[PDB]
Amino acid sequence: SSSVLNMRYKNDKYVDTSGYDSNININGDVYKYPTNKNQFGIYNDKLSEVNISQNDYIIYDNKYKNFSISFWVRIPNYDNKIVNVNNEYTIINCMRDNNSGWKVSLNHNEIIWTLQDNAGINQKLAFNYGNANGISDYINKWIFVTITNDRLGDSKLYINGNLIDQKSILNLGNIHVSDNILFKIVNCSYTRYIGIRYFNIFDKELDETEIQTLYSNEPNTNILKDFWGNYLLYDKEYYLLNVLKPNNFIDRRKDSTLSINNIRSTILLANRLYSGIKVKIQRVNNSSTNDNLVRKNDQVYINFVASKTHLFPLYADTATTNKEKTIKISSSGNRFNQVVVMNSVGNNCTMNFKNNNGNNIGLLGFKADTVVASTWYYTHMRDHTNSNGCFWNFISEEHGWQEK
Amino acid sequence: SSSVLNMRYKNDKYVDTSGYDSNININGDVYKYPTNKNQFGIYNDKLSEVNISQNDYIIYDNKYKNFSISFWVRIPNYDNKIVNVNNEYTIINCMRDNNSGWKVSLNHNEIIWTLQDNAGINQKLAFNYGNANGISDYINKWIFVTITNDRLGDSKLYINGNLIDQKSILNLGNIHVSDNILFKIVNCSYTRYIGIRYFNIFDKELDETEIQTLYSNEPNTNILKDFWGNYLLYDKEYYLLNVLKPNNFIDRRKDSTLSINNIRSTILLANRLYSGIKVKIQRVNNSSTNDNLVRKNDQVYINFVASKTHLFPLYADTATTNKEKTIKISSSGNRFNQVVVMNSVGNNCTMNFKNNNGNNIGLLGFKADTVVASTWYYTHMRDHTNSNGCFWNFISEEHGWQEK
Ligand SMILES: CC(=O)N[C@H]1[C@H](O[C@@H]2[C@H](O)[C@@H](O)[C@H](O[C@H]3[C@H](O)[C@@H](O)[C@H](O)O[C@@H]3CO)O[C@@H]2CO)O[C@H](CO)[C@H](O)[C@@H]1O[C@@H]1O[C@H](CO)[C@H](O)[C@H](O[C@]2(C(=O)O)C[C@H](O)[C@@H](NC(C)=O)[C@H]([C@H](O)[C@H](O)CO)O2)[C@H]1O
Repeated sequence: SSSVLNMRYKNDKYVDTSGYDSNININGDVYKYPTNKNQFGIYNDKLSEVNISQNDYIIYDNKYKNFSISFWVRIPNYDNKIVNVNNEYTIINCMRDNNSGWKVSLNHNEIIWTLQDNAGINQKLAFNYGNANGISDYINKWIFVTITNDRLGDSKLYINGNLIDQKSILNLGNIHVSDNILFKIVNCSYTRYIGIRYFNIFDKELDETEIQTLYSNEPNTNILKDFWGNYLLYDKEYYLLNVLKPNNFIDRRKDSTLSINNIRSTILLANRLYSGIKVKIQRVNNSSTNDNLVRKNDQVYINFVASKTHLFPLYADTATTNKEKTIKISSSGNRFNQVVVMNSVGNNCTMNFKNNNGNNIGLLGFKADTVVASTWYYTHMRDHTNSNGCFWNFISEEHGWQEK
Repeated sequence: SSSVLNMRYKNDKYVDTSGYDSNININGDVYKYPTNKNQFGIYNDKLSEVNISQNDYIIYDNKYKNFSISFWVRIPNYDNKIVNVNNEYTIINCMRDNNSGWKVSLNHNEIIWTLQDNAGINQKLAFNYGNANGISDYINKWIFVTITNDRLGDSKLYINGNLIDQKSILNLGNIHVSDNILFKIVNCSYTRYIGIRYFNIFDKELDETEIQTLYSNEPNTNILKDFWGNYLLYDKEYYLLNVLKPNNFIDRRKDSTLSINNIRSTILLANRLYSGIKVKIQRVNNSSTNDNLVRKNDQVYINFVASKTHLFPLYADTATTNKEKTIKISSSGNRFNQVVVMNSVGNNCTMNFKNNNGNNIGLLGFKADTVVASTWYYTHMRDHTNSNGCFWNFISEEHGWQEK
């Protein structure tokens, strides 16, 4: 375990599942993601806060004891102009009237951790991810934050399992944190919201191996992710990003094939995300028990989004003596006796075209300028890297990311 | 073998070893590193140039043929004041009077690649490493740069084998590079020098695999590296950095043990490097090569520098029940029948204390606030990370990095 606080959703509210049974209360309007109620949004244009009343005996008051904090945060930039201001605002507050304890704050494209003792001596850690230069891994995406505190060593800041910033806290004396942890946007100039999920406190300094274990497990790997790090959904319009060609987008040709030799236009240095064809994912075998979540090894149809309500199947043209099979839009609504098997490697999604007789056509990818299904990828994967042409992200249009 | 230009040192000059017999001319005062002549230094306070007259065959003049550039660069910041100006200056120029071709340029903590066609259309790739926040892997260090160009897709900038920037060059037409590659610091507003080594042009778009191979193999993998990325040397004074404890330095206690609970002071956010004890390395038995280069599996003595005259052996105190053996300074010059076996994982150095009888005492490391030899590390290594207590860098005091 090591966890002395596990914030999780149960029975239309948030509860502590660590065993220390800390009390969690919602005040005002707190958004719950319908598809993952572990995820909550907080606003600053209303009353909107989560207050954890910590178990009296977990409340950190010490000079020597090690502790760690982990959570995921989602920071929308909207138009990217509203956020472009040098001002620091608190999102998670665990500091007493003494100003002893810790807090998580934000700035323009920045996450900040502050730890301060009873004497007003502090240490601050920062991650500055900056503006989207091509494709951003951070803006409007779930970001896994982990702060580990060694009282005889340094405080270390991790982002998505990677060590970013570490500074000595050997100078820090007795730290007494607030009885309350307040999830609220305080002193933000503009109106916005922030996403929080899987907030944890641990009674030790986590090592890299334990941090990477939390990073992969907490999201639930069995369910595929969209671009933003949310659960991939059936019956939902998505743009396509090829992870090996982040500057390219998919367009329809007149012969009903798909081109990938289209360059994304830039807003400053940021690639446009809402470019090229939109697709919807559909279950092969429907039911009532079935939710809208896309899981590993689910058999689906990839539907091209046409003029309006109209949806045409994507299929691999197998009538060729060349190994790569051209992807075509079926005008007739014929599936050509094919299914697509969904799978993933982290946030990268794969689409394996198979005939209904169970034979492999190949993974969705590209050959020169054309989108194809190819078996080449099975034996030519590049390990522990996003530079594989069979890796795709699904981008849903959202108010959090504006290209208006 | 896709190399069409390979700049290496032979017979008191630089020559093309690719076999395409391009000419390399040294004009004026160009510094050659005595320990690695393949590395050269370029000044802007006087005449300092390397000029490659490319063989007419290798001169790039095409709109479809893929190509890659690779080289290491070393950029000192001195006392981090004179370099703090927004001023883009050229270091490598392959631009025709047409302003067609490519060039490498620098700004404050920045490396820039520019590619331009005959019609003035250009694309720029940038790497901004910024100021030292604790420890910098970039400032006054050998940085491996790799640019690959797909005329049907992206130009890609790699730093130390990692993809940093990629942008479409698909809209670029005929590119005609100049006949000459000029290594010279041009339009830098301040006086400085720049290190270069292992310049290559390739006649294809290298993949991540080939870039990773050049990164590890170009500098001799059998020779250990100092903090800057130069070869580690015998009979040379070094400060110590523990890689797991970058904010800490090693001092001597009055009892002759070594403390690691000493915190580096900062200039802005940059840790001091010239703190704590000085060590020198000495061969147990002299080398047949006639070198001062520290190699993998070399048996050495590590000597504490009390003063320039007075050197004292480091030994592991084996007169204890503890598994970890406290490192001590031998006042009497007694080495207690021990040697140190040097090895490396990339730029990380390991020091294995052993008895002359062949028994292992343990890798140099720490247990809480005390430097130790410990066999624990043998069976408790974390793979694919610098987060190991038995990983060390050796910092030589140099004018390129000032802390004054
Ligand atoms: C946790 C620890 O002390 N590990 C020792 C190891 O201890 C053994 C068991 O693992 C202990 O549980 C047990 O505890 C008993 C006490 O000894 C006893 O007094 C008490 O009465 O009862 C306890 C419960 O029974 O003791 C046994 C003894 O065998 O013993 C080994 C030797 O075999 C090591 O000493 C080990 O400590 C590690 O020592 C190495 C050097 O040998 C090194 O100093 C380690 O320190 C680092 C590291 O390099 O990995 C330093 C890092 O900063 C630190 N943190 C991070 C984030 O990396 C890591 C830790 O691994 C991390 O804090 C937790 O994963 O340690 C040092 O840990």
